[PDB]
Amino acid sequence: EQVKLKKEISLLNGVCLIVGNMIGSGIFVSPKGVLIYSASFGLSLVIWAVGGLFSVFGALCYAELGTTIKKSGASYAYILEAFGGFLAFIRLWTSLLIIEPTSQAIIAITFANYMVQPLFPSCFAPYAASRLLAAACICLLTFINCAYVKWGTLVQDIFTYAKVLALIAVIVAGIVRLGQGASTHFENSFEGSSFAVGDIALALYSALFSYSGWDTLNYVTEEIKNPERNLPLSIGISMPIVTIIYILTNVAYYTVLDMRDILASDAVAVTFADQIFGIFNWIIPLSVALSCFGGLNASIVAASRLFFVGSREGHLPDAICMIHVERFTPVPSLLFNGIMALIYLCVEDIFQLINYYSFSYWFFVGLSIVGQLYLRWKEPDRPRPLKLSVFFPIVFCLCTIFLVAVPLYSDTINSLIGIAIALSGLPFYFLIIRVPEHKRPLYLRRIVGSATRYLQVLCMSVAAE
Ligand SMILES: CC(C)C[C@H](N)C(=O)O
Ligand code: NA
Repeated sequence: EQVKLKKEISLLNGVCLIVGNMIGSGIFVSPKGVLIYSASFGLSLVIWAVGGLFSVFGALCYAELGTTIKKSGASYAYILEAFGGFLAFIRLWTSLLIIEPTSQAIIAITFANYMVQPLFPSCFAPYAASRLLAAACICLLTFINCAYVKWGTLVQDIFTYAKVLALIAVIVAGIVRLGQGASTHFENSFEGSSFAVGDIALALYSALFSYSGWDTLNYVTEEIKNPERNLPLSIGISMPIVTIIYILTNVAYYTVLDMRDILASDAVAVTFADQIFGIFNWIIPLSVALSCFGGLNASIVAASRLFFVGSREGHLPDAICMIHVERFTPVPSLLFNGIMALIYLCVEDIFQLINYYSFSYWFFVGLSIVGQLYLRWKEPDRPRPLKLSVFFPIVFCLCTIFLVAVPLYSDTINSLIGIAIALSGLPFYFLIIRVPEHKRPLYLRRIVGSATRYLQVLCMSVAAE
């Protein structure tokens, strides 16, 4: 045949990618970010609905963008199309240095924690055991995605089914508790509600942070069986599912747990399970583990394809595209991503890094949408299969301006450190990537070419063609 990443993604695989990467484990463990800043059950539910609506706006923007540009790499390929080079290398680098390795490593550590949780419910799980299970999970998922692409989509589908079945168990338990008559929590809700622009803005911020997995399928979009039809349809099938699941899962939590017994909880779903299931309360930490497995597989697929496209341009070394000659899977990109994710596992406290890259993440999303608006102004008659109204790009541009202005006045020093990360990768751009390949150092090209030729047959990868 021809060495090239085949399509090998259906509509169901796309819905499962988006849903498994958007749900994750922040609805089982910490769904109390909206409830802290909105002191009511009713107001927190309304803010969940409003955040879901604004995330639907952003996801419609990204469906339009993905059918317009049609290149893998969610915001990298959309900053590279409207803007170029600069601001696309920075985002790619940001994702390479901090965003993707931290995200993955944290998902792996959470998987390990909630795998060993049923036998460590009160005490702390060991640090070495958590890190070794996280490393084993990252290695297994990187290998499964290095073997075949259909294996990666299959694992994603299985563990997304597991996610939604656990969340449907939670939702059904909550709705049954409501139906027996013991509501007593929505009896007089909207009572302690805090109505202040600060606390409502922070609740909206937490809600919009909860839905952060709709650009997933925009990373693997050269690998969809019919992108012009399976990107918008997959996104518009996955947004209602995740929104309704979030709202109904919070309804279940609020039905069973009172506020006290829900803000002092280290893992809400777990408490919910301990309080309603009795024994078989271990189903929920196991389900958080399976949820993190699915989310980590989605993260690995997305990051591997982002680095594939990064090196397909002049940004990363052109030994990262390098599709496998007989499996048609990006082996060097997946290996590089897994190595970078296993390096961050050695960091003891790895959530300060979340605090480092929050602002940069939402800045790059907003810059992708601004690039969409620019591509609507410049080059208007460029082929657009989905030409949505200019209302969704504008509304989510404002919403991401808000999501980026919150961390720039709340924790202004961590956002500056994230900016430092990006423009600290910048010195690789003005001396290696900006210079033509023929005048850059002869010996450095020699070394890189030899290393590439020695991880070529090793990865059994001949890149494109
Ligand atoms: C999309 C993910 C990176 C975030 C996800 N909503 C969570 O469970 O925390
Ligand atoms: Na996102």
